[PDB]
Amino acid sequence: TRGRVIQVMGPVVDVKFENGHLPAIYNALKIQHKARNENEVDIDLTLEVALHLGDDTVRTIAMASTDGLIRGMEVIDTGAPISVPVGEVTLGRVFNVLGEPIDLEGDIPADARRDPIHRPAPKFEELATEVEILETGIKVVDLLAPYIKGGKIGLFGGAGVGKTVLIQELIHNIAQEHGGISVFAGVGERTREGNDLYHEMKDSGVISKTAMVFGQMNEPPGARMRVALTGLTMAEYFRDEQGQDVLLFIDNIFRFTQAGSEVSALLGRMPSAVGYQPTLATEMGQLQERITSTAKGSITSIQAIYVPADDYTDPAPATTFSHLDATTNLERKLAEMGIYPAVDPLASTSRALAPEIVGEEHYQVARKVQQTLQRYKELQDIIAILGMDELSDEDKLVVHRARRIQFFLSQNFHVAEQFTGQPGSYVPVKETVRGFKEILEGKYDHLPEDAFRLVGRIEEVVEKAKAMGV
Amino acid sequence: APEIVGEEHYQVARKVQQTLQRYKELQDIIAILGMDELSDEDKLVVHRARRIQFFLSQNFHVAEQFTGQPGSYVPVKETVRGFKEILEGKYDHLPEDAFRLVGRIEEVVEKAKAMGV
Amino acid sequence: SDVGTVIQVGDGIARAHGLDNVMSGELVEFANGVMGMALNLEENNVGIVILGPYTGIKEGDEVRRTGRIMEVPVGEALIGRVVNPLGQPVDGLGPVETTETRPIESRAPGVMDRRSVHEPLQTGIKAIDALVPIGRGQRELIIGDRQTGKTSVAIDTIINQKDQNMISIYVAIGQKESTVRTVVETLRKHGALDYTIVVTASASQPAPLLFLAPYAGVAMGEYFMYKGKHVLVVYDDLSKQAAAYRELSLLLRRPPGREAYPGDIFYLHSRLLERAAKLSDAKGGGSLTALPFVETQAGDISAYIPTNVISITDGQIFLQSDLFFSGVRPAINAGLSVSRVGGAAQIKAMKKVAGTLRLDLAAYRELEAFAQFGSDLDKATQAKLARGARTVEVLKQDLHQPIPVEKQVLIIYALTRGFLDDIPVEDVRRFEKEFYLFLDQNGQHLLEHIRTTKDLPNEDDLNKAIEAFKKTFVVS
Amino acid sequence: SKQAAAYRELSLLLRRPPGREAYPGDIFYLHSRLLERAAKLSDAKGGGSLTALPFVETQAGDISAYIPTNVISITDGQIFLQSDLFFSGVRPAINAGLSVSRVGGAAQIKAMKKVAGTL
Ligand SMILES: Nc1ncnc2c1ncn2[C@@H]1O[C@H](COP(=O)(O)OP(=O)(O)OP(=O)(O)O)[C@@H](O)[C@H]1O
Ligand SMILES: [Mg+2]
Repeated sequence: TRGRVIQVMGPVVDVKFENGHLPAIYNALKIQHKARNENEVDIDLTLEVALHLGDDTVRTIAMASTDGLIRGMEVIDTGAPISVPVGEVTLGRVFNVLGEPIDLEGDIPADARRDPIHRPAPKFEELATEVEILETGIKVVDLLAPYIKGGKIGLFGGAGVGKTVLIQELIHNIAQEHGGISVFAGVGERTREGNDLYHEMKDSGVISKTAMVFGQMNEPPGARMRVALTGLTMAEYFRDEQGQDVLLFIDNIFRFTQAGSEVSALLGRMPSAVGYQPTLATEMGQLQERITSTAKGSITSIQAIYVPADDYTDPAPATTFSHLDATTNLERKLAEMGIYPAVDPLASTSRALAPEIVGEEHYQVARKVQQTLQRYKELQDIIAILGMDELSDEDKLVVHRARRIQFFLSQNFHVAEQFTGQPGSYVPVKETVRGFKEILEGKYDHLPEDAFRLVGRIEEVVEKAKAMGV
Repeated sequence: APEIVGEEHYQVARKVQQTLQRYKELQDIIAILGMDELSDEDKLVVHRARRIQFFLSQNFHVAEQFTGQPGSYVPVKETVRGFKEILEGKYDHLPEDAFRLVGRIEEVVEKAKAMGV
Repeated sequence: SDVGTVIQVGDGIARAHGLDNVMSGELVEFANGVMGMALNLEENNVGIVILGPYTGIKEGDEVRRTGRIMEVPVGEALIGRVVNPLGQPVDGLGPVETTETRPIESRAPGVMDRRSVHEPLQTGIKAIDALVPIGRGQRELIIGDRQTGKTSVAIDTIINQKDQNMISIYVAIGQKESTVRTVVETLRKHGALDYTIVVTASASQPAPLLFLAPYAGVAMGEYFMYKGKHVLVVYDDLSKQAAAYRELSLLLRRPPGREAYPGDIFYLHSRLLERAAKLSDAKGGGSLTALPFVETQAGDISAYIPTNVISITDGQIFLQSDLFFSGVRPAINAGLSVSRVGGAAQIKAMKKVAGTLRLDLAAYRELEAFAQFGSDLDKATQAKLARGARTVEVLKQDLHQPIPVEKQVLIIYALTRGFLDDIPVEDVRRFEKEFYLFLDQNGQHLLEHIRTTKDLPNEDDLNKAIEAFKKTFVVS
Repeated sequence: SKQAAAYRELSLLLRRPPGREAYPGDIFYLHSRLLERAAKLSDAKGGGSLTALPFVETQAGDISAYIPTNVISITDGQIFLQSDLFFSGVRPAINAGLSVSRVGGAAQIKAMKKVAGTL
């Protein structure tokens, strides 16, 4: 049908279309306009309905600047929520929120598959019992804080301490050993990361599969809100239609609440909490709940998430933090030591396998590791105050082994091959546990500490020590 | 007021309040500077303040259900006499815990006897 | 007429024109097939709150009225299923086939309809059963921060309530569906599903279902209570229900108060919690026990919702964050956890022995701080500290393996008498299970006597059997 | 403070727009109208005087609240009373440091000035 514009209110837009047969909530309306005379300005705009009003008026939100909108101009309604283009054809390019590629390498054909963004979460019927652990191929992650597939992961790491290297390695491993593809959706600052990912993941070829979606701070509130949901619809296509054993990734959750900070400005309604929208928990939940495992296909939408807010008691970080499953921390002081990845023994949950299923050895090893690290920390405190030489023999042996344990944590990443020159190593979780057990058992107390660096397996440590000409 | 309650009662009440206020500031002083930098008289003030705030606890009737103690009804004269006795420091030897949840000062003495003091 | 046209739609609220005869609180079902609750009448336009998905609603739709107040179907058929807050199946397995319906706005049992609690509820956790007993009909508040093991405690209780007649209704509000499915599978594995009902509303659902969920759960429990069946209701979290009602209230343009919640929070929580009571002998002896949950940020009790709920509860269970992180499972603080009705429901033997343990735990807790200050200590304090360490060791439960009460009283008596002094701290854990097995295979008569009499048996032969186990046990 | 509460209640019932703490816009106008009549008439008029000692209540000694600020900016001095000195054993509990009076030198007898300066 066709309806005319009657009101404009800037960012909230509040275009009150007068129409014959109204479109449902979340439906898409597209405006086409031409410069009939010198005064008028041609504009092509898309809007999303958000609220019905008295008589025929339907409130909307515009995804771009409304400068040049004139009362009386005709509007056409598409018939369905804003349709992202998705499928094989769309793989391998960077999109805006609406669906056009920002880089002008190519244009998506009209014939392609287009799916609506807003979909109800998977029913309770299709869910699956979740006990299994996803393998990351990173020794520390597989030893201290494993990730439950289908669950949200948190990584509290400052920019420049290895965030980009860590996520590149994760997506490379998940595309090398698994059938999983990744999806990235940023909202903040500058995307210099585009060229780093271009280098490594285009050498790997995964760039052709990862369908990045970008809309950043310069965009109006509506696009900054709906970008994450476009990113999620990218994964939803794979899980529903493809149904491959693709345990895919999506790399942003909290950024939706960072955009929700601006969604509070998008509302234009009664304030609540600390200026936040009333529907904060519901609005975040609608996104978070679409990430699930399922029996329709072997697709776990497990996501690694960075939280820029980093304030505990604030309502939005608390509401987001309630949904998180596992947590990890990246700190600069550990980066100083040359131990990479710079992850510390902080962990969360991940007990679905160990010790729940059997997991006895894994759980006991992890507990001993954390205990030894904290004992080494207090011993290091004592050493500075008075001196190590006065420590007893049995207490000194703890530091002796702790040095090796601390240094073994480093892993020679595959992505680092283009800078360091190391080919890179992938480790199975069982191999990590089995190999590390001997370290706690003191099989290799005599070996020099420097051998325990940037190696995948314990035999590699032994051979490196040998190569040092012992 | 001194006329309503009697001179000795009013004086005991006000000395108790003064000592408790002095301790209320001494705790902050201790937190910032430590518990070792206090003066001898300050040590005495804290020493008696602890016992005074402890003795104010009373075993109750209805609390016999919640915890299983008999309970006591303390006359005013016993209260003022006991508070004067502790204020003058006649019970320097007794431990602090003996002043916890008792009706009469004789029960304090009995509790200290049970402690083996 | 009984048919009216909707004229507004937004975020779960709709107005309608017409509907002259509609009653306040009535259920109205739209032409889409979804139904809503008529909160407010007006001179010309009724205000309707929409329970289901509102996207399909349009201006010009015709809404009809069912003719009844808000009702939740109930019946024994529901036992062993998973249902929405509104009584519609969300798990396949065909329809519900319920017997009858009960409104959600029932009047609570008034004064002189109740009796003092006299029947215990065995959670199977040594710490909860021993130091902070809970009785049937006592509403016990469970407060703790996230990642502290609260749901472990609730599931352990529901699992342990196997022999005792206890229709246990479990409700999760706003929780993640994956956790709900994991919990349902966990209950099925242990065979606790045949006597339990799970009703849940997740975060994805509209707020009206989230705020309706716990009332529907307690209305489910009410039917079983009236016939005389004992009932247990567990709420996964009340704070998120408060947030959902905050959403609904402020979307209705009602001024907020302290913090951000409207003034109706106390009414909302108290009306829900008041329906759980121990009915008197004249009424039939039915009992409803509630175990609500609330989330405290950074473990601070001083806040609007936590204190508001504490004013209603008959007790509190405080789960310590850092104690949980240290490795103690589950986490509970001796100082802040108290039960008012405790001691009138706990069996005689537990009061005979366990009563000494709580004072020892608290005194050890404070002496622990002093000893942390003190490098050098006298022998009596050392003995007290060692006993405290042993008590802390004995109080650590195994997950999903509740222990019967008789074993609890035996092990706690064995600890309190002090035979464990020779046994090293680490050896105590293995000692407990070996002692359990030795009692089970050989020492039957003591267990039978405690099961029937409810009192400690002859001490001489009891100590003889304990000493025989001490003979068989080998120190590391 | 109760006068301010009564005026706030009677204003809010009238639907007059609120202000800093729901107080109407006329609070300072009203208190200045009240307090400005206190004066010391000249010798010509007759030499009368109308001195005032208004009281203000404050929670937890937060004398920086709206009404205390208004009254302290209208008055010619304040006497700050604190429960801390009150239970400290010094009564009446007057804070000498925070108390100021802007008639300090003129409203005293000469011997009182002479001794009180050194005090
Ligand atoms: N007593 C325990 N012993 C061992 N592991 C435990 C224990 N309690 C909890 N856990 C582990 O920690 C996890 C914590 O899950 P849980 O749901 O209890 O967390 P919570 O944040 O305290 O509660 P909720 O999710 O209800 O708010 C459990 O899934 C389990 O793996
Ligand atoms: Mg839980």
